[PDB]
Amino acid sequence: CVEEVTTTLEETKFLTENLLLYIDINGNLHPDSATLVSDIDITFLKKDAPYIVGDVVQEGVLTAVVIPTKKAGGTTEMLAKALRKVPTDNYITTYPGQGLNGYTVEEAKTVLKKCKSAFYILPSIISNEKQEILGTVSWNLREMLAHAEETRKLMPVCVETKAIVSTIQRKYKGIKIQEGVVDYGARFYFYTSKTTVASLINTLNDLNETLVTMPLGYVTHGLNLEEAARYMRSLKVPATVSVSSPDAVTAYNGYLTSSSKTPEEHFIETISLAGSYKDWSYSGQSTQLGIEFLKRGDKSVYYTSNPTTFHLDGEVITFDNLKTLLSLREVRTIKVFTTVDNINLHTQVVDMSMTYGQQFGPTYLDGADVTKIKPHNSHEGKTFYVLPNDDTLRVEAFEYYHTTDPSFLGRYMSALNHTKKWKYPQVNGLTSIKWADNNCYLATALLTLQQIELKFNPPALQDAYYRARAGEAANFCALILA
Amino acid sequence: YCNKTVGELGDVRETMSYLFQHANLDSCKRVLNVVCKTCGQQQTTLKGVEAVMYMGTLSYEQFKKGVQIPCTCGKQATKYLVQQESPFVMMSAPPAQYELKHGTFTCASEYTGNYQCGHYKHITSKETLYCIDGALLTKSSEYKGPITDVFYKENSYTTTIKPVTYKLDGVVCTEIDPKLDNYYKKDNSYFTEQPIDLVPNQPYPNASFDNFKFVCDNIKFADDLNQLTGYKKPASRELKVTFFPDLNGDVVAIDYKHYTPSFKKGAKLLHKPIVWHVNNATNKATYKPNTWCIRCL
Repeated sequence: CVEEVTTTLEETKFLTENLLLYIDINGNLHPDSATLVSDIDITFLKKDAPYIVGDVVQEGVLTAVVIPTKKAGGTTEMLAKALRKVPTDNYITTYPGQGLNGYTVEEAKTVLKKCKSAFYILPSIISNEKQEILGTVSWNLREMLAHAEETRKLMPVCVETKAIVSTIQRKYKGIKIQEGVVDYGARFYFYTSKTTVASLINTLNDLNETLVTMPLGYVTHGLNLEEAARYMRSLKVPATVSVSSPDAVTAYNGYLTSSSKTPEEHFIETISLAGSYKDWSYSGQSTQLGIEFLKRGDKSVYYTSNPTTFHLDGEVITFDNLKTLLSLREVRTIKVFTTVDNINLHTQVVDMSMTYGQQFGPTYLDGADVTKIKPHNSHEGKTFYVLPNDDTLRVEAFEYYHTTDPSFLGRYMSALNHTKKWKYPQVNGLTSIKWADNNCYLATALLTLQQIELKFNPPALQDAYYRARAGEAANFCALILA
Repeated sequence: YCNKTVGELGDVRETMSYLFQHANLDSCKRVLNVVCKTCGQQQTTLKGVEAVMYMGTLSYEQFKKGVQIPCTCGKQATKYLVQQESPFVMMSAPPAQYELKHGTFTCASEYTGNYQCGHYKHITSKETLYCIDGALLTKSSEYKGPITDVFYKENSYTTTIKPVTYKLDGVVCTEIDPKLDNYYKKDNSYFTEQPIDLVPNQPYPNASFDNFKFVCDNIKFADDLNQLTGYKKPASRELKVTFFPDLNGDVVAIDYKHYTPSFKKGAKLLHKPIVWHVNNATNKATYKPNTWCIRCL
C-alpha cells in the first residue's frame, strides 16, 4: 500500500511509529533518512557493517535498508527486492533512491507498489521528478516477463527471434504466435521482421504504452547497440532495456550517461566542468534567492530551475537567449602596425574571427599572402601593407617583367620592405652579408652571380642586377625571392 | 612629499608608492586569477596603482606560472597573473637571495644592512650587468647575491592559461591543469577512479551470483567459473566463454596483465562481460576480480 500524507512526521507517527530508512553499505544515512532520525543515535546502523550491496538492519521502531547509488550502479527490481527483504508491516518512509542515489520518483513509486509492506510517504528534500526515460537492466527474459506482468506493461517481441519466442512459450505455456496483441499474465506484441524499426517505434508511440523491451534493431534487426539506443531515445514512451549480455547493458548505460540531463542543466554542468565560458567565471554557489551562475567582472548571474531561467541585475533572461549571447564571445582581437612610408607611426586593430582580406583587402606579409588567412597569436605586433586591385596595371607589369602572377607585386613590396632593413658590406670587392634569416644560400647565389657571364630578358631585372653589382643588392634579392 | 627630514631612514617601497600616487598611470590594467582547491575560483582586476607593484620575490615568469596563498577556508590556494597593459611591473619582498644574468631582467637594487643602518646598490644593464655604488662602478656578465628589488619591462601580454572545475560523484573541486581525462565521464560527472577508456560495469547490490552456468571449450576454466558462482542444478541461464582474441562467444577471457583500477567493481570488453585467467586457469588474484565480475552478471 502506497499513500502520501500532508501531516508532519510526529502527526504521521500516530498512524504507525515504525520508520523505514535508507543507508549505504557502510551504514551511513542518506540525506532524507539522515534528516528523519537526526535526533536519534545511528551507531546501530554501522554496528553490523560492512554489509553486502543490499541488506536490512532493524532495531526497535527504526528499520533501515542498504541501497547503492546509480553513480556506482543500480536497477529498479533489485531495489524492489532489497526493500522486500524488509518484513511486511506498516512503516513511514520517503521515496527510495531519491537525491544522490539517482532513482526517479516513478521508479521509487513502482518499487514501493511492488513491495508487500504499507508505506506512508513524506516529501523528499531532493526529489528526482525528472524521469530517466531510458533504463538498462541485466535481468533475463523470465525476469523481464515477470516485471512486465507485475507492472502491467507491454513487451513487443519479434517473431523471427526463435530462441526468445521459445523461451516465452516455455514460461507462458499455451500462448500462440501471430501478428497481434496477446494478454496472458504479461502483455505481448508480436510482429515479423518485415516491419521496420521506425514503423514499430511509430506504432508504439501511437499506442502510448509503457514498455519493457529489448533494444529495438539490435536483437530484432541486427543493428548495433548505439543505433538501438538512438532509436529508443527517438521513442517517447518510457521503456526498460535488457539483453543477455551484461556488458551490453553497461555499454547502453554508458551511452545513456552522455546528454542525460535536461539541456539547461546539461549546459550548467558543462560550464561547471569547464569552470568558465569564453570570459565568464562559474561559481555554482547557492543563495537565499537563487543559485549562482557564471560571473564576469563584478556582476554575477543567478538562476532558478523548473523552469530554468536566469536573473541578472533584476532582469530575467531565458536559457536560449543567454546561451546565444554567451556563444557570441568569440571576439579575438589583435593590434598590428600599418604604414605607407614605412617609417611613420600608424597602427590598426583587427579581429581574428575574419581574414585580413575580408576586413581590409589585399594584404601581404614578407612575401606571404594573408588575404585569405585567419591570424593567430604570433601575428601580434607585425607590420602589413595594403594595395588596391587594378588589372591594367598587372597586365602592364606582366608585359614588362614576363610574369603572370597576379599577386607578385604585393609580395615583392612586402619582401623589399623587410630586406631594406639589412646591411650589405663588401669583402675583396665582393658583397658580404651578416647572417640573418638563413641568408647563407642567398649570399652563395650572389657570389655565384658575381663571377659568371649573365644576361636577362627583362630590362628591369637587368637594371636590378646592375644596381646589385654596384651595392644595391636589396632590390635584386627581393625580386629574386619574389 | 614623503614628509621626512634630513638624514631620516626611509623605505624604497613607500617612496615609490608616493611617487606613483603623484604619477599618472591610470590607463594601466592588470588582471589576476585565484584558484582554490574546493571552494571556488575568483578573478581579480587591478588598476594602474595596484598593477605597478606587488609584494614578493616573484619574477615575471614566476608570477606567470603561479603563486601559493592560503585560502580563507584553511586550504591552500593557487594564484597566477596573466594580463598586462603597462610599461613596467615592480616586485619587492623581505630580504632574500637571487641569481640573475644579462638579458634576463630589466634592473634590480641591492640592500645589505641592519635595521638601523643599511646600504643600497643598484644593478642596470646596457651591454652587460652593471652595478653602481655611489662613485663606484661594477661590470659583470653574471651575478648572484642577496637581492630584494625587482623591476621588469613589458609592453602587453595575454595567454590562455585557465583553471578547470570538476565534480567527483558528490563533490566539486577546482584545479589548474588536472588529469580528468583518466576518469570516466557521465554527461557532466566523473566517476571515482581512473581506468582506461572502457564501458563501466555494475555489480549486483546484496544479491547472489544468480546461479547461472558457464560453458567453454576449456572445460577446466568453465568449471572454475562455475565454482566461482557456487553453481547448483538447475541452471537459470547458460553463457559461452571464448578466449582472446576470439570475441564470438558470450564471455571473453582476458589476461590479468590488463587489470585496471575500475576492474575491482567490474570489467568489460566491448559490451560483453569478460573473465580473467592465468596460464589458461584461474587463481586467487583473478578469483577476486572474477567474483566481482560474476556479481555484475
